[PDB]
Amino acid sequence: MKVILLEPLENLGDVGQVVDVKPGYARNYLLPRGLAVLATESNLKALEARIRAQAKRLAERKAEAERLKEILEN
RNA sequence: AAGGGGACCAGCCUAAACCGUCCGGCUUGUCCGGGCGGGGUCGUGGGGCCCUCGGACCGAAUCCCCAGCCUAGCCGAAG
Ligand SMILES: [Mg+2]
Ligand SMILES: [Mg+2]
Ligand SMILES: [Mg+2]
Ligand SMILES: [Mg+2]
Ligand SMILES: [Mg+2]
Ligand SMILES: [Mg+2]
Ligand SMILES: [Mg+2]
Ligand SMILES: [Mg+2]
Ligand SMILES: [Mg+2]
Ligand SMILES: [Mg+2]
Ligand SMILES: [Mg+2]
Ligand SMILES: [Mg+2]
Repeated sequence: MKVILLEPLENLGDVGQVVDVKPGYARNYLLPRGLAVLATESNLKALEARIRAQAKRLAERKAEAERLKEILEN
């Protein structure tokens, strides 16, 4: 069963990663303990859209910095 | 059971795509979710979106009025 990890998990996976676990593990351990969420379409969208926003918010620095770098060094 | 002969006769509304709006969630957005509104309803497949050409007749199973009918009655030939 596919779930999205809200935490890095020892020898399981990394935060934001989509891993495959047994239904029981997810429902009776991972989910209730806030350690993961079901890889449903609705938050696979949410997962992706946050990856996208972060990549955008990163690029805005590397671009804004580089613009600052243009001023300096000259 | 099909088919044939008859009785009756009538076909519609949604869900989803896409759009709008409100509400709240938090993990801040081009986000997810819940309302509601628009859109859409089909098998010669249909619908959405994007271009591109073209801008009155139908009509309820709802509502209103009316006739007609029911719930009392009345006239009615000639020893
Ligand atoms: Mg028959
Ligand atoms: Mg017949
Ligand atoms: Mg008859
Ligand atoms: Mg017919
Ligand atoms: Mg809000
Ligand atoms: Mg939703
Ligand atoms: Mg929405
Ligand atoms: Mg909505
Ligand atoms: Mg088509
Ligand atoms: Mg109707
Ligand atoms: Mg009499
Ligand atoms: Mg008499």
